[PDB]
This record gives sequence, C-alpha cells and structure tokens, in this order.
Amino acid sequence: SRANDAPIVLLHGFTGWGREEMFGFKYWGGVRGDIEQWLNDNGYRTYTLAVGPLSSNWDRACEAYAQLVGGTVDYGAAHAAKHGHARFGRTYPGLLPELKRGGRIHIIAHSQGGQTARMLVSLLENGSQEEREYAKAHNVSLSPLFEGGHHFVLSVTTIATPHDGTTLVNMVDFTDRFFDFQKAVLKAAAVASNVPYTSQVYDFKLDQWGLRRQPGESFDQYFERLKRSPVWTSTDTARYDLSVPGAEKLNQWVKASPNTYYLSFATERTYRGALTGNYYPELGMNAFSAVVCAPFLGSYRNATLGIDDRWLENDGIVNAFSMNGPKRGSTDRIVPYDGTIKKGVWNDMGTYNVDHLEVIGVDPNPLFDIRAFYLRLAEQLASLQPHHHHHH
Ligand SMILES: [Ca+2]
Ligand SMILES: [Zn+2]
Repeated sequence: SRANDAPIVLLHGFTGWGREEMFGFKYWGGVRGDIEQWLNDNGYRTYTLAVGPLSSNWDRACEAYAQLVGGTVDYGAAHAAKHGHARFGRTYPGLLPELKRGGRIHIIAHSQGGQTARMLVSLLENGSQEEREYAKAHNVSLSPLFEGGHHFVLSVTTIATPHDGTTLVNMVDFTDRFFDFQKAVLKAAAVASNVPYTSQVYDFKLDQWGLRRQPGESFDQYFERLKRSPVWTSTDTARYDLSVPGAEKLNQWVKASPNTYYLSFATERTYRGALTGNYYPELGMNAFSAVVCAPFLGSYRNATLGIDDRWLENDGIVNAFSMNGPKRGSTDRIVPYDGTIKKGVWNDMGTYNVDHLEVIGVDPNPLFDIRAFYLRLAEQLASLQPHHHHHH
C-alpha cells in the first residue's frame, strides 16, 4: 500500500532530451507513448529532467540540482578550474520547490542516468570536500550542492545502467559509432541527421563548453565538430565516465547512502553461442545495436582490464554484468531481491529480456508490456517506508 507521497523524477542517459524537444517524441516512452503521462494519469506524480547527454556525470548532477530547486547551474570553482569550462551555466525555474521544504523524491534513471542519480545523492548528502576547501582557500562562493546535509532523495532506481562501465567504449571506431547511435535515436524520432533544421530539435546543453549547433548546420556536421571538442576529448565527459576505468573511478567516491533505497534493473537481449562462448543479438534487438554494437559487446575480452566471459551478455549497448550495481572500485552492498526492499543497499531486481532502447520505448517490442512495467515500479516506490521497523 501507499506509504509515501514523494514524486518521481525521470532521468535519461547519454542520449535524452526535454519533453518539448524532438517534436514531442519522448525519450521516456518513445514509439510506445508517454511514460510520465501514464504515471501521472495513474496517480503517481511524475516529472522529467533534461541534462547534457554527453556531459560528465558531475556536470549532469549540478544541472539536475539547479533544475530541481531552481537557479543558475554552478559546476563549482574548483571543478571548473580543473577542467577549463565555465563555472556557471544555464538558469532554471525549478521543478520542485517542495524540496527546499523537506520533501523528497524518487529518481528513476536509465543508462548513464543511473550514475548521475547516484552522484547527485552523494553530493546532496556529503557535498564536496574539494570544493569546500577551494572556496575557503580562494575566497570564492560555494554552491549548497557542495556543503552537504540535504535530504531530498528517498530512492534511486536504475535501468540498464553501466555501473561498472560498458565495454562499448573499447571499440576501435567507438567515436564514430557512438555518434551514429545518436543518429539512430534521431531516426527513431523521425528526425534526419543531414538536415540543417532551424529549430533546435535536440539541445546538447553544452553551455559550459560554449558549444552549440549553428545556423545552416546539420546534426551530421555538428557531431563532427563535437568529436573534436572537449566534451569528447577531455576526462570531464560522459565518454570517460562510461568507460570501465572511469566508472571504477566514479565508484571510488560515489557511495550508496544509508538514507536512500536503491533498486537496479538489468536488461539483456542476447543468446550464447555454444561453440564460441560469445553472445549474439536476439531477433528484435534494435537494428543499430544488432549490427554495430552487440557483436562487439558479446565477444570483447580483455584480461588485464578484467573483462571476462561474465561481461558478454548485453542489451546491445551495456554489458548486463555492469547493471546490478557498482562493484568495481566500490564498497556498496548488493542484495538480490527477496520480497523486501532495504535501505542503503542495491536491491537487485533481476534481469529483463528487453533491449537498451526497448525498455524506454524508443525501440518497439510488442511483447514487452511497458505500461505495466513502469506502473508496477511506481507502486513499489510508493510503498517504500521512510523509517520502517524491526520484528520477528
Ligand atoms: Ca525491438
Ligand atoms: Zn565539468
């Protein structure tokens, strides 16, 4: 039964856009419909965040914070100095002023959004020692995001999240492939990548880096310009955080909070070949992944990096082994779901037979009851007890 009234906030991965972008084709729902609307219609108050798809998780967390409570994004003076981008970014009105008033939220996150969600919780609770020390030593102001002490997040749910990275980043032509993925997602929205649309269509929100699509420029052209830009070549990027070493580095500091419930869902869309031990894409997997990414993910081994046979099963973009929670470089505890959702640990909800884009409706799958999936999840989050209790 309903034990809390916290609203749900949806958070995308290294692809994703606001509700008004992409001509109204939703990242959360895609060709299937509008997940936020379904949840709202069913009595579960739900909102959606839109942050930089290619930006580092740090940048995304700072963007998510401002978007939630309102104000100007503040990446931190120490962080900005370190990486060479603007300290202040876009200004937001704030989706949920209730937060500065003792309210809490449930975050449902897909792909890299699960890293961002985890990071946000960490900053909200503990702040950043490094930013605190820099502000004192340099006499600069400090965002509350870096002071700690907030209590805004009741739970975090991740879907198809590369908690331990994805080996997709290891492809020799990953740079070109990754942008082709962006192009494949545009195509699912019926948007061409060789047309210089005058409307925005898809904002990568690279305000901090000073990058934006220019007049007369197609997405193909823009992407060629981003591949050579700091959001692709620096360590302050989605690209780095998505890698196995980058994810490991993130796990070293982004820990599960004992005040928050964590739920993890894995996805897989492959079969094992009996002769090679490799994994192959199943019928129905999105075409781009089936041809360009799945074959690699299902066969790439690297002993020195610690990529073994456990990593071969995949959803076409992320290795399933990486999804149940952070493990590499992490102290977090992961427990298989046994009927009780516990606070401060990863509740492994299992593996679902869907692909990376099917789980959010971007790619069709008439056998996947997506409406039921999200409604069941919503009822579960609504049933979570704030401060529960011990018994026989
Ligand atoms: Ca499909
Ligand atoms: Zn940054």
